[PDB]
Amino acid sequence: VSQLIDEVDRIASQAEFNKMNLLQGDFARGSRATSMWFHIGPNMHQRERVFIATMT
Amino acid sequence: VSQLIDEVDRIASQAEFNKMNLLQGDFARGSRATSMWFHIGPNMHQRERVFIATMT
Repeated sequence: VSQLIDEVDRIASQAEFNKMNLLQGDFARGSRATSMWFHIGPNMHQRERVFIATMT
Repeated sequence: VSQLIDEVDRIASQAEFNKMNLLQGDFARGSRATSMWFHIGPNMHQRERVFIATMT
C-alpha cells in the first residue's frame, strides 16, 4: 500500500497537460494559485468557469 | 443537471445575431424593448412583425 500510494502521488505530481499541472488542485474551489477559462464565444466577455479540486 | 441549466442560462444570455440578442425575448408579445419589423414591400409602410418570446 505504501508503494501504491507513492505511485499515486507520483502520478498526481507528474500528470500534466502541456506545462500546466492539474491534479495539484491549482484551480480548486478556493485555490489561490490562478484562474483558468475556456473562451467559447466570439466576444471578449464570453467565457465560462471550469474548476478542478485537490486530489493529492 | 445544474451544470446543464447553467449552460442553458449561458445560451440565453449569449444567443445573439448581428449584435442583437434573440433569446432575451426583446420581440415578445408584451416585450417593451422594441418591435421587430421586416419590410417586404416596395412602398412605404409595409412592415412585417415577428414575435419571439423570452427563452431564459
